[PDB]
Amino acid sequence: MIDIHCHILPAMDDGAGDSADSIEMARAAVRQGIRTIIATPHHNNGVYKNEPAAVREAADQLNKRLIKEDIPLHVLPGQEIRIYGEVEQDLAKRQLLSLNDTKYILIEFPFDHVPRYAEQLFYDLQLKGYIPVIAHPERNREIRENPSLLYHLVEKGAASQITSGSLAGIFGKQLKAFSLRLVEANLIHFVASDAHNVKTRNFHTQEALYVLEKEFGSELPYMLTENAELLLRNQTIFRQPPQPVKR
Ligand SMILES: [Fe+3]
Ligand SMILES: [Fe+3]
Ligand SMILES: [Mg+2]
Repeated sequence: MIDIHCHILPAMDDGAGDSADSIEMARAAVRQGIRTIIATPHHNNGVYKNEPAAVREAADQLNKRLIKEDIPLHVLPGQEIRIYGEVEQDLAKRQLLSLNDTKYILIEFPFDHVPRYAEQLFYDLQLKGYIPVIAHPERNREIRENPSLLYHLVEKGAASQITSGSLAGIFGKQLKAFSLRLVEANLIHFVASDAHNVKTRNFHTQEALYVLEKEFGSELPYMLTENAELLLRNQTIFRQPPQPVKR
C-alpha cells in the first residue's frame, strides 16, 4: 500500500521529532501493510517552511537508515502545501513539491475556512495538467458547516484525501460520522494516515479500511487504495460522480 500524506520526516514539522521517531513510524506503517510513504511535511509562508531540497534530502537520508535497519518501507518526496495565491507560479519555479514529482499536488486549507480563490487556483492548476488533492477536508471547519463547498470543488476537478484516523474514530465519533457522509457522497478519492507519531496521531490504516468495507462494501476501499497506486506512478485515478452531502 501507498500512503500519500504523512509526517514521517524528522525535525521538520509537528511530525517525527528525530530519526528514532521516524523509524518507529516506519515500523508502524509496515505493520499496517504500508510499503511506500510519500512524505508530505507542512510547508507554509511563516511557521513551517520546508523547502523542496530539504525534503528530498531528509527523505533520502531516512531511506538510507531504513535500508540499514532492514525495514521494508520506501519514502518519497512531497509537501503538504498550505494554500496560497501563488501556488501555480512557485510550482513552475520548482519552489514547491508535488506528490512524488507527479501531477498530483497536496493542498491544505487553513483549519477554519476555505479561501474564495481556491476554485480559481484549482482551475488554473488543472490547465497546467496538475490535479489538486485537498488535504483532510473533514477537518476543515467551513467544509463541516457547509459541505457543499467540497462537492463543487470536486465536481470542477479537485480530488480529496480523507484521514484514516478520522474514519477509525480516533478524533471523536462526530468526526467519524462526518467523514462517512463525505465518502458516501463520492467526494473522497484517497485514504491516507496523516500520521504524526505512534502515540496520538498514528496510522489506523487497517481500521479505516475495515470501517469502509463494512459501511460500503469491499470494492470502495479497494478503489481508494488503488487510487494511491495510480497516483504514485503518475496515472489517472478512478472517480465516481460526486453528489450533495446528507445531514
Ligand atoms: Fe494538515
Ligand atoms: Fe498533514
Ligand atoms: Mg501537522
